[PDB]
Amino acid sequence: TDPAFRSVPKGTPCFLIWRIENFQPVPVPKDQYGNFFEGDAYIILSQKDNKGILEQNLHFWLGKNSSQDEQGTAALKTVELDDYLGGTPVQHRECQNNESKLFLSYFKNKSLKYLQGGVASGFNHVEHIVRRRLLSVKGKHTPRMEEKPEISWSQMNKGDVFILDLGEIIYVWNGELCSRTERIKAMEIARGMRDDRGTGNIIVVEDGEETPDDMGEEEFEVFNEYLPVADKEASIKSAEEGGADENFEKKKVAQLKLWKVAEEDGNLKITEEATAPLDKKMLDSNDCFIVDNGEDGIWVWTGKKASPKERKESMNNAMAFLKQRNYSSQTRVTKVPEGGESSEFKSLFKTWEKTKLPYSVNKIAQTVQTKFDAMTLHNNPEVAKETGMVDDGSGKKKIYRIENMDLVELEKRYYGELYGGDSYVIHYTYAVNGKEEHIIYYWLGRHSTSDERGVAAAKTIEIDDSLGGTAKQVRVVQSKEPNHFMAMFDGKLIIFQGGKAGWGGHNSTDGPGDTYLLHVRGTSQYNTKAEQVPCRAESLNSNDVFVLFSKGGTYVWAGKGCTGDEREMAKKIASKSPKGYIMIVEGQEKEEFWDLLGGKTEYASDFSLKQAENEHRPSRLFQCSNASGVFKAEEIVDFVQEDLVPEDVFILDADHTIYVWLGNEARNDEKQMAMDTAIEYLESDPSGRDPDTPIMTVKQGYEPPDFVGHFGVWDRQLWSHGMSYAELKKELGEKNMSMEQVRQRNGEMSFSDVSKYPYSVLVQKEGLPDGIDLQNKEKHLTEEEFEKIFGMTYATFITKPAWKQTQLKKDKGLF
Amino acid sequence: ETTALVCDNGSGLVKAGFAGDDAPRAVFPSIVGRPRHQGVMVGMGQKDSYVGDEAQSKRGILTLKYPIEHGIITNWDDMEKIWHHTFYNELRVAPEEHPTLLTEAPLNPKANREKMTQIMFETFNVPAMYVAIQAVLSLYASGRTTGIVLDSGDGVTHNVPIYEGYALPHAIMRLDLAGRDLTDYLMKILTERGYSFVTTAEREIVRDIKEKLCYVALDFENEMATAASSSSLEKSYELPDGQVITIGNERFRCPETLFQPSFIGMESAGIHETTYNSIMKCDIDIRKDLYANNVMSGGTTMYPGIADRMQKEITALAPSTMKIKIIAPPERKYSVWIGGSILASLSTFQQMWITKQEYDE
Amino acid sequence: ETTALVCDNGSGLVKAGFAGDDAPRAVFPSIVGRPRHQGVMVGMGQKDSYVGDEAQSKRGILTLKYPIEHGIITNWDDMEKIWHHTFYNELRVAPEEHPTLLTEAPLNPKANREKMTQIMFETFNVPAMYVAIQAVLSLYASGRTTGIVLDSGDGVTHNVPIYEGYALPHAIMRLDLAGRDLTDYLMKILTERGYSFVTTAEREIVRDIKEKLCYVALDFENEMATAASSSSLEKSYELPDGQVITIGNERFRCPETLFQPSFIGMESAGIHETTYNSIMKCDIDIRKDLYANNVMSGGTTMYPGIADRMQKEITALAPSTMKIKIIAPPERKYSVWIGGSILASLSTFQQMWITKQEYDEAGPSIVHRKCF
Amino acid sequence: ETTALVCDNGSGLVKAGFAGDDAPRAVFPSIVGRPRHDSYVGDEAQSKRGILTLKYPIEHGIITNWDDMEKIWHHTFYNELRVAPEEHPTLLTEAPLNPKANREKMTQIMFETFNVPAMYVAIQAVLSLYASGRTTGIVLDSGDGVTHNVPIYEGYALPHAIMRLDLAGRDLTDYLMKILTERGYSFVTTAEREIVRDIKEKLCYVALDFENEMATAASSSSLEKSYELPDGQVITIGNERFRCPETLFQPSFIGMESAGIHETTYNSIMKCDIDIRKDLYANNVMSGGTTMYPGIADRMQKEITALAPSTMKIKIIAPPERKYSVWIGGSILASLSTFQQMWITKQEYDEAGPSIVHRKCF
Ligand SMILES: Nc1ncnc2c1ncn2[C@@H]1O[C@H](COP(=O)(O)OP(=O)(O)O)[C@@H](O)[C@H]1O
Ligand SMILES: Nc1ncnc2c1ncn2[C@@H]1O[C@H](COP(=O)(O)OP(=O)(O)O)[C@@H](O)[C@H]1O
Ligand SMILES: Nc1ncnc2c1ncn2[C@@H]1O[C@H](COP(=O)(O)OP(=O)(O)O)[C@@H](O)[C@H]1O
Ligand SMILES: [Ca+2]
Ligand SMILES: [Ca+2]
Ligand SMILES: [Ca+2]
Ligand SMILES: [Ca+2]
Ligand SMILES: [Ca+2]
Ligand SMILES: [Ca+2]
Ligand SMILES: [Ca+2]
Ligand SMILES: [Ca+2]
Ligand SMILES: [Cl-]
Ligand SMILES: [Mg+2]
Ligand SMILES: [Mg+2]
Ligand SMILES: [Mg+2]
Repeated sequence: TDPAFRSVPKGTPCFLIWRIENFQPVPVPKDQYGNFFEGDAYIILSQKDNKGILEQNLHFWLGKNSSQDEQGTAALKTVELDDYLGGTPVQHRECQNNESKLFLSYFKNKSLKYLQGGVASGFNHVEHIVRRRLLSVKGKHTPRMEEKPEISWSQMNKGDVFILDLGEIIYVWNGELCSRTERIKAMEIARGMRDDRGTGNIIVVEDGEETPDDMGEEEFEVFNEYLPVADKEASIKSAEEGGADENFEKKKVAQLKLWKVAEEDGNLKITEEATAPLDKKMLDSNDCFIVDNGEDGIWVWTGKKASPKERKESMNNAMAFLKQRNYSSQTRVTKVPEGGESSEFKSLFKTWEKTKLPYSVNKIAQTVQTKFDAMTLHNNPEVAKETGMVDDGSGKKKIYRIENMDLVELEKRYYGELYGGDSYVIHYTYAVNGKEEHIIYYWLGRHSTSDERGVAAAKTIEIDDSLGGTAKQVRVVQSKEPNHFMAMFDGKLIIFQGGKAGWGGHNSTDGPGDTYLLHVRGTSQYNTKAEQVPCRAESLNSNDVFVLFSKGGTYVWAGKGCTGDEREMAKKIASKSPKGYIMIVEGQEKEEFWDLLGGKTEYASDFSLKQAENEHRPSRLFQCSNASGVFKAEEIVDFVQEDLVPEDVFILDADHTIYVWLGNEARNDEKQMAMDTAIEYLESDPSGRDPDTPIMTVKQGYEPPDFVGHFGVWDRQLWSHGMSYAELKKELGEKNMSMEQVRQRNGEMSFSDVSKYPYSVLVQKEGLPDGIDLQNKEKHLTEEEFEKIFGMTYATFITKPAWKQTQLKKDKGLF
Repeated sequence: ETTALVCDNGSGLVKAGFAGDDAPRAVFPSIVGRPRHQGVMVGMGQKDSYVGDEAQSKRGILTLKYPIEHGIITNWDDMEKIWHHTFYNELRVAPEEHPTLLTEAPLNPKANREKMTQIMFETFNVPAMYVAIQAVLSLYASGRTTGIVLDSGDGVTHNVPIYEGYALPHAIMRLDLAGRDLTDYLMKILTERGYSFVTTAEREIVRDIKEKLCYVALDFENEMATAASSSSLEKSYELPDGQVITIGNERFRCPETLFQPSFIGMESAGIHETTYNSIMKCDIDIRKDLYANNVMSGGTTMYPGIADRMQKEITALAPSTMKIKIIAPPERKYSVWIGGSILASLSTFQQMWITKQEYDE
Repeated sequence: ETTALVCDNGSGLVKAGFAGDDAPRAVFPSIVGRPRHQGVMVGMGQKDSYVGDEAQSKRGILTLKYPIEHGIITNWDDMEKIWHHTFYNELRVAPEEHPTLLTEAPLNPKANREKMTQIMFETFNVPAMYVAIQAVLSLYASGRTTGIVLDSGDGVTHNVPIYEGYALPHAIMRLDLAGRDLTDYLMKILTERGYSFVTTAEREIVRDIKEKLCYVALDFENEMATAASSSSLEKSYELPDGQVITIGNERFRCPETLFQPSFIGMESAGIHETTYNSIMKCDIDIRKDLYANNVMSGGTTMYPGIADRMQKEITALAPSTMKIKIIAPPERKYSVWIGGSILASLSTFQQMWITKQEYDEAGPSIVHRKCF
Repeated sequence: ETTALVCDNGSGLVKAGFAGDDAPRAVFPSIVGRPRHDSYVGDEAQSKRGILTLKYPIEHGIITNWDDMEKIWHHTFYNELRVAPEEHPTLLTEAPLNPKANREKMTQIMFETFNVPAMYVAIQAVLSLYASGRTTGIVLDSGDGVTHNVPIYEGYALPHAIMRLDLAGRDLTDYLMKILTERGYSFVTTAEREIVRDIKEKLCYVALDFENEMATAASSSSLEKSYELPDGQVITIGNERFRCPETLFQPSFIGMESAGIHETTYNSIMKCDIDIRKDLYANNVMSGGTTMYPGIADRMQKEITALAPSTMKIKIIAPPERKYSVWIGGSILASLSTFQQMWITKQEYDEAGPSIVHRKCF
């Protein structure tokens, strides 16, 4: 608390006035209350009692000529006093000739008078002054610098280099007989000055070329202001008259000495430490050092961890050197903190740091590889992580199909029927507590063409704009329908394999005919779908039911693993058949049934498919990729064929067989790490199954009927050219499409253990036999053939540096 | 049954054709040729001009200039020659009989849009016309209404985020770096080996080397080390002269300029940073859908491995819990035009057209 | 005998100096520059990074990065370089000898202040330090204890109402639009005239064009009409290489973004609405004092005509019977620093210094218990 | 101190000497002759032109024939300088935009063939700038087979703006033969080329205004000079005095499509960032024997002033010793005591190979 506020009466009446004087409140003499100086700022406290309620008014008065430090100090101190009195006082800002009535009532005796003048401002005025000087650079080996006492041609000669420092303009004047060494050092000195200041332009001028045409008009006008060219011829000294470069350097070198200001054992001693040459390591951070350059300059180097007495006495002793030696007033003494060394200070040291023996705004991700742990896959997933439906699907929906680049509304009798070759737009309208909300689904068929997908997207936006943009647009790809979309069709959806038109028109066969097969499958009680599949025996799956329409009668085939919900939709579909359904059980297959499917061939039937989820562990699919910068593997629940991407490799867990699906466009490192991860997968499985469970690799397009069975429906028209696995086997062959099994385990083999090939083979670029390490083709030579080619044994070759090995390989064409 | 024309005014290639078609009927360079020595030869007068491939054949006697050098039309007198070549020479059709759908670059100034619509109505007398943003058409070609499109062509690369049909202009990024710069960068690093590609006819074969042997490395530092250890990445190319050259790290150093523009002396950021910055200048609610729909467009997005790399780079800048999906349509060299052919075939376009009567106001 | 240092670290400029001086002795841009090329001349004093005016002088071969972007520090390593440049190069003092008064934006996160305190005590070893709110120092500098400060610098724009020396936090408004956003918008709208400013060095050229020729129009739609009606509002600017560019309507369209943030895609309100909303969040009994004491701070408040336009817009939002007064001090570019020079010069301020012995016994959390 | 060597592998002349000297002690042509149906290098190769086939290993600044280059350096060490290379660190120069493989080959030859204790490679244009004490400026290095425009700012290179023009000295003497032949004389003999080259270096100059100086020659004989051939006959050179150097500004005189040295200088500056063009305008440093024509500095100032904005100060620096400014710059650098840490030692080469020249040198 400010001592000037200590004696303020607390809670009792008073009337006090202070005046701001050099950032401090000074009490005004009581007999002078009412006289305010125009150039000062005051603070007035009026604690008055009124019927038992204490009135506390605080005013700070600002004269019309009061300086900023006083107005600020008055405001700041007003707040201090207000807080010191508990904050109850009310603050008032009073300007001269416009004070409030309450402030004027305090001086109702007509005692309010404005006096002229005021106390001085406490602020120091920053001037930003320029030290214009004329420096000389002269020497033979290391040219030294000296500041001339005045700026005239009389201080210059034609055999040296001179610098005219004018602040932000620097003139380097090269004498007609200056040495090349002096020219180079003066430019370093000039560049050093400019860089220490951050701004400035070096203007190089030659002796004799001090003309407006050679320097520029504005550049010469400034030069002639401080060095008129008309006075040059009379006063400019000559080369010999300027002195010998050797003496000037010899004397200034011995002129330099280094003192030490140290406080050891509490004793301050000034000790001469060394002389020229001087090196930066001579300066210790724990003490202060004085760099004596005599009349040219005195520098005080203060270390970071010096002593306060060392800091003081170092400068006082340096300031004493000026008077003892009676140096001119031009000789200055500068304080140099450690880390703020200027170029001039460094120039006094022959050795400082070291030379520079050897940035892009674009930053490339640097992610180091990590080996993926397979145990994390066995740690079970969070299948129900994100779930959310806005209603129950009982709202209003309008369904449109993309026909002839436009929208055709589907009849209400066809709701729930979609064609896999077309795209649809469904406008869902649901209400919650009377507030209508809209969702625009556009469902894109797997074989829908670009024109139909585009119209579906464009007219989705148009309906959204017809509703003011209030609707939420949802993109839905076939086979990957969200839970709310399925609930709109009461969980039952029929996807006919077909389509219409496409970029003009074609054979838009309208209907599935009379002989078609339906694949009925569901992963829950809500996503039970019936999709049209080819009428072939391989299309059957033991986990699902199938509905076979024919002109003779409709048949329902119930696989061993089918659920009750799957059979119910199959019966309801077959209930529309005027012929009547004839349900069949797997195994109880009459021969007339197979004859309508081309005959019995191998179909999707495995232990995992026949069994119910109650006993077998459900199938799991893992997508492996290094496209994220590191090889990772993630599970896909409710996995279907659309979740397979050709750029990656997948792993399927089917209890008795673990498949490794190889995409055609996948990287080789992704394939190899996916197989190594599959081996680590079952080696860590604590479920107690066979440690040598079959682990086969399956190639994209050559998928067996049991691999496709774990997925939903399978479309051979994507990667198998529409051929079934049997039809592929007939055209290509069993050993042409065989599922090779993964096995453990080359690199780091010895020279003798590597397979050997002739030099005529390894030197070729293309058409090389398999199993040749292209990065170490010299190891594929014999011990004898290596010596003949490389002129040395492989043992001495590997001792040579890596740069020489690569060059030898390039010379011999084995790179 | 009035058929509509769709013309993509590209920085290096004009893609024009008829609406309702699977692909553009004509694709020719966006180059106009004017005589070097006026009057010496027949067909080489002051008012004689040549456009397209014929200007490349007569390159030795023509000057050749790019009208739409950086996505924006700058020379309108040479632009009218391109559209004249499109209607009468390439498509072989009368412009006064067909409504025309034209494409503009992202952030095309209003003045350019007004001079385009004036030239079509007065110089060519089209019945109706409409201009469209190239990125929105590419998005429509992918069956999407929302996504952040990366359109990289010949002279310009643009990032355009779109949500539910409409783009967000304040988040559009622009990079003056594309295939023409990559073609020029391949010539430079090829001459560093001593193969000497400097002439224009040599730049034609260099452009072919770029489109056939270049790829985007997943880890640039690892592939640079692989290319210095063995010739496993080197591939050969046969020049028309029968001479065969070999390229090594130049295969992936050239497209790396898309991610490190400092290779050609540019201070700008890579295509991954401009995509990240474009999504980050959008509302946070829609950022989830933008990271899941990075639709690529343009001929310079055809390098193999560019999708994996864009994912690797974006996934490092995005939150770790983000699902990053890059879409690479197989026909993305013409996604702009295909989207235009779809839009111009919508029957609801008859209300979005700008008739000539409305323009005579 | 210990003279105190005052340092206003801004997002664009750093204003430093000595307590008791009437102005900052060191004003330089808070930029760090790194070379875009390779050095070819061996032993010619090249550096790995350039700071402040030197970076600005050699910006042609540099990429300039601001360590403070949008008022938040993003590169604490480059922030140390700025501070090292301030102490050792500009002020040329030993930081272990001088107490340092630093400034911070209102509602600053305590993580930014605790790291600023740690750097001052562990990297520079200052004897003591103190952090002051920037807006509050500007009000004291104008000789006021009550008012609403509009601090618009290079990174952020704040509206800080203050009553009897204490800010009302519940009414402090923040707009993420300032000088750097105005510079980038001028670069954008200068392309429609044919010019191309892309690099970080060229951005500094546009910033100088903004400071020299931009002004706020009293009526924007009227000046847009007078722009096409003649050429009386067109000016010329000489680029460093001697090229002369001419600008017209861009002179007032650039600062218009302060009143229409939709020009750069921001859906926030203009500076005129953010002050009104800030005044309308205080007690009705103090609003009349605020309306009559709008103090402007920062370089972005230096546009010709911004005070007249500010008073015009607020009068349209405020009651018709309300007296509005916009205070525009001539030195408001340095008003924050001036208030610090006064505060650090008071005799009662020695008690407020957070000393090194206090920091070693309490940790960086001691800075919050002294600046509340 | 171990005396270092400096060798400027010029396109037409090799300038070699000892570090610390003020001028190269050996200046011989960069020509090597072979039997046509053996090795002869330098001036001795040109005394046997009728027997040998003369080739330029460094015709346009870049080294093309390495086996012929190993004999240029062999003639430099053992015949001209009469030194043993294994006892002297050798500084070598390279053209601007020299390929990295070209510099690695130079390092391999110096270490494995000549077994030097240490070596270093410097760019020629950088050494010329160093000789004048500058770190900023655009160099016009106009030599025998190539002319370069190399802008440098604060010791940093701007390689994107380096201009190369394959028109230089030997193009000018050949054009002087062509125009001296077409006035009556006959200079076709290879021995007569050495006489034309002397006429070029002694009587040719650059006109401030070409059209005006041509009109003066058409109405007056004041510009005509005389020259004594070695056989005694005195000839008269007229407008050919300034028509020969004019090719540097009008390359169409010899059928070249390129622009003159003034436009290449201006276009080079305009390829640099806008904030560094002002200093380049005021620091046009000239190097090379082809910049030695009287009047070329005054004419370059006029031509650049017309192309540049009027508010810019154009200055052309024409050092008096600019014919050997590359070597002089190298002689100063290799003599600095702060440079002995920059040398590439043989021990370092054995561990890392020739690619180390890209690390220590730059
Ligand atoms: N397969 C390919 N690989 C690499 N680059 C390609 C390929 N196909 C085309 N390009 C490049 O695409 C560029 C132009 O494509 P385009 O998208 O038509 O450009 P714009 O639309 O901007 O005119 C050309 O520079 C060409 O080099
Ligand atoms: N005369 C002027 N007119 C308009 N803007 C200006 C003017 N002078 C400076 N500025 C802008 O003000 C900013 C500097 O303000 P300052 O108060 O230093 O901000 P900071 O708090 O970031 O230090 C710069 O972005 C500059 O562009
Ligand atoms: N005084 C002169 N006037 C004109 N040309 C000259 C003069 N002196 C030398 N030259 C020319 O300069 C060339 C040599 O220059 P130089 O820089 O050594 O070339 P390089 O470095 O390419 O070997 C020769 O072609 C010679 O004709
Ligand atoms: Ca006073
Ligand atoms: Ca109070
Ligand atoms: Ca001297
Ligand atoms: Ca001590
Ligand atoms: Ca269809
Ligand atoms: Ca919507
Ligand atoms: Ca089932
Ligand atoms: Ca992959
Ligand atoms: Cl102020
Ligand atoms: Mg395009
Ligand atoms: Mg500020
Ligand atoms: Mg040379």
